[PDB]
Amino acid sequence: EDGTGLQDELDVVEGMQFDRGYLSPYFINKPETGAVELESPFILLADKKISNIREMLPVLEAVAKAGKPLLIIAEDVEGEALATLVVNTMRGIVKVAAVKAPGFGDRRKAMLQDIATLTGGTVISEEIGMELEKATLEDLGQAKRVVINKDTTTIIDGVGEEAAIQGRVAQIRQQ
Amino acid sequence: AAKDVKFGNDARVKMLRGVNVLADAVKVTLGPKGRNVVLDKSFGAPTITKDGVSVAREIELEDKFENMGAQMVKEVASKANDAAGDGTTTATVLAQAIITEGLKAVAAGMNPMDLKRGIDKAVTAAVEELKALSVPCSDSKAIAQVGTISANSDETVGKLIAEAMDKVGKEGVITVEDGTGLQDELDVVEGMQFDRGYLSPYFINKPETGAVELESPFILLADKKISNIREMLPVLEAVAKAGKPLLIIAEDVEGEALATLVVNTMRGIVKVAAVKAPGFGDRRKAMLQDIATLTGGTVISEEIGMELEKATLEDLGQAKRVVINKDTTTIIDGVGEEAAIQGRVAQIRQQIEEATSDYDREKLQERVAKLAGGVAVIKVGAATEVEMKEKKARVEDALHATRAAVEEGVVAGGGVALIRVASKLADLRGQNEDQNVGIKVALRAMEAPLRQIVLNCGEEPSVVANTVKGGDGNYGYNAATEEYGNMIDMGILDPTKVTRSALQYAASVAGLMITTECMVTDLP
Amino acid sequence: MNIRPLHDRVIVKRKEVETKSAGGIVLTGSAAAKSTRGEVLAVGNGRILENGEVKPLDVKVGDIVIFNDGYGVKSEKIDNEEVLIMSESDILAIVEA
Amino acid sequence: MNIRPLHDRVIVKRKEVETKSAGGIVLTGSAAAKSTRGEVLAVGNGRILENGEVKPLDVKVGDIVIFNDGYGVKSEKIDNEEVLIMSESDILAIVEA
Ligand SMILES: Nc1ncnc2c1ncn2[C@@H]1O[C@H](COP(=O)(O)OP(=O)(O)O)[C@@H](O)[C@H]1O
Ligand SMILES: [Mg+2]
Repeated sequence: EDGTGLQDELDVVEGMQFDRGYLSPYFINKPETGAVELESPFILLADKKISNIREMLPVLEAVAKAGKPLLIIAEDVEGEALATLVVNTMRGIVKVAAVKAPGFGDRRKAMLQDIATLTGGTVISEEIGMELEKATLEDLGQAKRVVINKDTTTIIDGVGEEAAIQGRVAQIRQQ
Repeated sequence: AAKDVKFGNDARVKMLRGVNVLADAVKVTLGPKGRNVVLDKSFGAPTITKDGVSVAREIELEDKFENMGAQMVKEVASKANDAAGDGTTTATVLAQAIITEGLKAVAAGMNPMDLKRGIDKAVTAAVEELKALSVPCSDSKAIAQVGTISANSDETVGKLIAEAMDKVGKEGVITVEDGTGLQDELDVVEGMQFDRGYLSPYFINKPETGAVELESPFILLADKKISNIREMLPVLEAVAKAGKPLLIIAEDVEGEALATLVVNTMRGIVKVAAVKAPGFGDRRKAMLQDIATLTGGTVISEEIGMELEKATLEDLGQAKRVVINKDTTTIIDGVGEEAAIQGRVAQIRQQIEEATSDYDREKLQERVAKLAGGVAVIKVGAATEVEMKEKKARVEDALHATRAAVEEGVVAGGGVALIRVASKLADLRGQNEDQNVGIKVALRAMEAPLRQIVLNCGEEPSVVANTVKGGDGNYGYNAATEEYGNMIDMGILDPTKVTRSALQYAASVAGLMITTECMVTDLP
Repeated sequence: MNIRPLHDRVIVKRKEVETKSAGGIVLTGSAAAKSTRGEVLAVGNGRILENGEVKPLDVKVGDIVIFNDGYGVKSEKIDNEEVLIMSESDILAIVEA
Repeated sequence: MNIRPLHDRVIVKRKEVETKSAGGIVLTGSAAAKSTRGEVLAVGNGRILENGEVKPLDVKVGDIVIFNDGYGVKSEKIDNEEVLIMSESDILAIVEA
């Protein structure tokens, strides 16, 4: 890429990263720049837009019981869910931030399984035998930390097994 | 489509001539005795300017190959402007000297790629030298000298600019506008101000001009427009209970709220005025948090955890007083703790260090200035509209030059700093002879800015240079007074940043340009 | 100034809308939804229809009730408070204990 | 705390929606449909229409019924559970055995 300075520079990226921003500017965990660092968060992958349909509470409350941060991946999140979310985070009930999926239907849907398997989580198949509140905290993936800014979301390390990691890579051989 | 191709010397000669035309037009505007260039426009009245970058932009050549040469040299002039906004004419001159000598080296049969490396290495060494020569610019008199020198030695310009930077502060925002009168005038604004008028013309507190002054008012910030949602009365009433004036900030206020409000203000029940937010939603919402924190108030989070009725009187921000007119709303001083004000500024540090630079930083700094600094506007006097253009343009160049001098320091003017550093680099050689010649070529090109100044003054460029070289340190020739002495004493200062940038940008384009073997262009 | 309802009309007041205690410790922000619970402020004479006797309402003042919020439910301001006016038929349930 | 219905109103709750046992062994997924089956949680006093004699409802508490989910069916949340409120007339059938 074109450099700002007159000097050549090298950048190395570790782990899974993608060009996604946060839908909740309000929730910043610590560093400024909209930076969010969640420690040992639960990761949620979904196939639908979230607005007026709040019904996912037992999944969200389950997270509250844990006392751990929640990372959300879905086609979109609107202000209704975000509004409840911002206040819940503000008082420390739950530390949760939501971001939009990778981008295009065949694009983001394809990249969701690997994110889920890498973090040991389960992708919510709206299409298949799964529903909005039908899914236990078990389903959510785990990572030691995540870095979120206005333009990008990064996962430090999702906890997943090598056989699953390698296996996802192995199915990639046809790809 | 179909192409016309030139190889070697024929290509370079055409390129050079194109460059020479561009540079010759640019050179006449360099120095105290520099002369104006007039740009023609079918749209209306022609523009006359001493600014080299503007002149460079307008030059295009009939010969396709010559045009190609001019277009490439055009960028150095334009790039220099982007960095410091000044020294663009000087940068073009360096490109002129470097290119001519470089091509001459190419003619000799030397490998231009090696020549380019020599030039590039020489440039790196020259840049390091400039930093050592650079001295801090802190006092008002030195700042005035750079402003005065930038504005083609106009003493009045330097005088006014120095007053403004000291007054507004280091992070303050200074702009320039045309003047109604024939005289130059400076306007300084303190506190939090924005270009927002009042929705209710009816509510005028004391001075007429749409002027509203509220004493110890409560400030309301909202994320919604109030049409039929008049409800919020317990909040308004709480203020009525308080007996204090109310200032309202929200996306919009309809006549329904205003109608009841007007009667309330006239008979003495409450004194309340409402104004629509800064402008665009991301921008208005972004500036609302600082307004609230500055005044000690709370922004109503319609979006998050707040409602129209829900909000106590204490939530509203407090200020000593505000000033409102049809075009603008100003707060004398919101009462907020110094730590919170500074804190908003502290979060702004990410905002300041932004990849965008142009546009984002200008607006950002304006917020910052309003938050803790000051804002200054300069009006320019002149009998006619075209005179005003020239005068105003130069003032901006001085403004950019002072900003550059403050941050990176200054070096002696008259091109003395480049010629003086050249003597230092007489010891620089590299990998092979072609590079050594390239290095040598750059050193010779350094001299040119000095001699153009003298040339424009009608005097022998070479004779003045010999005495200048003969001199020591800051010694040099003052073109305006037509005599030798200490350049610093004279008051002629070159910001280090413009001088450095000119050399760097000029050489980078020149190195690649001299290495061109073949040129491709469309047929006549 | 406490209102006297006219036969078969019951005056009740609505309780808090989407109270922040559903599903557990999760706070659900209001997203433009409304609640059917309230208390009976006043009881009318009874239902007049069919002349022979006036039947008293199967409700008493101060009860906590569940009702169907519909067109038949009217809103009035009492002592700068919100009160709803509806018939016995519109009240779906009684909350006891 | 439990619910006391307001005369002729019956409080019922639905069973499961499109349970995966239709046609035999095969599992048929949810196609965005609802179920008409329910149980009677509570019984109202009865019909108060025509003044004389308030007639008791034919349906006892704890029954399993089939009903017409029409306008006269309302939804209430009791102790964080979903319940339905409708009149006796809305209920179409009783599942006994
Ligand atoms: N009175 C002067 N005497 C000697 N040198 C001067 C005088 N005024 C300006 N200069 C020098 O000549 C340069 C060109 O002036 P300027 O018009 O501002 O060109 P830029 O547009 O700066 O190339 C200055 O940067 C400065 O070093
Ligand atoms: Mg200048």
